[PDB]
Amino acid sequence: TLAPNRFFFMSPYRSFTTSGCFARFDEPAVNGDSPDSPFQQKLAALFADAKAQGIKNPVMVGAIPFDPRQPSSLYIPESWQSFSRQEKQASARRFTRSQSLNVVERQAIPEQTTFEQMVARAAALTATPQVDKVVLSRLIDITTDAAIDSGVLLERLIAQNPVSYNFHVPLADGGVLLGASPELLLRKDGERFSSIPLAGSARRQPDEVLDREAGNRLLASEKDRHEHELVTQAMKEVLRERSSELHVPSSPQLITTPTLWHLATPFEGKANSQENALTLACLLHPTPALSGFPHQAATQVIAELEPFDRELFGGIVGWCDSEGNGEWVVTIRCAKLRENQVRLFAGAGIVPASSPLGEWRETGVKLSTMLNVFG
Ligand SMILES: C=C(O[C@H]1C=CC=C(C(=O)O)[C@@H]1O)C(=O)O
Ligand SMILES: [Mg+2]
Repeated sequence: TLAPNRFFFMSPYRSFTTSGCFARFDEPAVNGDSPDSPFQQKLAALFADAKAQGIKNPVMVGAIPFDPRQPSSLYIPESWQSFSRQEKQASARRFTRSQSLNVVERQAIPEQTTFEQMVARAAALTATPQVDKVVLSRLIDITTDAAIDSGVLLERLIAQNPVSYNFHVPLADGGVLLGASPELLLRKDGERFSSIPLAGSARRQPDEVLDREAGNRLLASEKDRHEHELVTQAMKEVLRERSSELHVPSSPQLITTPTLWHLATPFEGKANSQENALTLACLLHPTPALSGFPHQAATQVIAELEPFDRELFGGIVGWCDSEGNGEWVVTIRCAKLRENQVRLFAGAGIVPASSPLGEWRETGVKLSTMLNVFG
């Protein structure tokens, strides 16, 4: 299985692994949408260093945190290795062995009543003109007795989530950021780009007809359509100023994960160039699916209600090459592991039609993707 110091990315676009490490890159990604920002200038330079030093076709991979004022977890590997997503999906339709793991401690940060009161405050605030949507999140901390094998976990992740954007990111503190993301934030392929934001959620059902009825009810739910509209209206505005052309559908489609129905709107467009995967990714992130709307207002509520720092959770994860192509997906349905400690994360968009218990339960089902991976 995959060694923990290797990047792994599984996607219908480009799926690959990396090896070794040429140079790390931790410049904060704030203002990274401007080609004249320190982030972009330093990026170009390192790609230049890489080629001079004889790195062929250098790639920048890893993760950027929710608040891009914080350092990035990005690097250029010594080498990378394509593989076929399809071959990997076929190989994962198997019984997936598991690491025997003992729990020494488990802890919900916060616990149910506290989270419910947080949702109620945020909901009440969204009832005022001051903000329209706040994304609130919570964690499950688990401590084992043994170092966790991130490679065995990845095999389970893939087997349980063969379709999503599956990532395994080595981290500078020795940890691994692992996950099964359903949300494309930015793909760039030549001059064209796309983004498939999600927001609005309904639990899958084992019964075929009930499953379909759950999806249908989601498309008819005013709360979830409102939650989703605030996201797409935001990104449409942002991308208007920046794209030669832009296609956005007028209503969402349905997408599934193993646990959830989601509302999804596909954006496609042509990039003004002098643009790359990261200039556009930093432009968009975070959307109101992960921060809220208006952005700065929502991030203030988040800072005042959440009893923890998100760090990489709710950021983006992916890759950019020196030609400006790349793909960035939202850092959700995911876990940070280091030695015998795991932190799982989930958020949910809060609007005036949000109930405290409903969003505790929605974040619960979101947490279940990684809880399933761990058993
Ligand atoms: C913040 C998360 O999801 C976002 C995107 C998909 C569904 C979401 C929702 O319905 O609240 C969130 O906007 C998460 O999965 O932890
Ligand atoms: Mg939601």
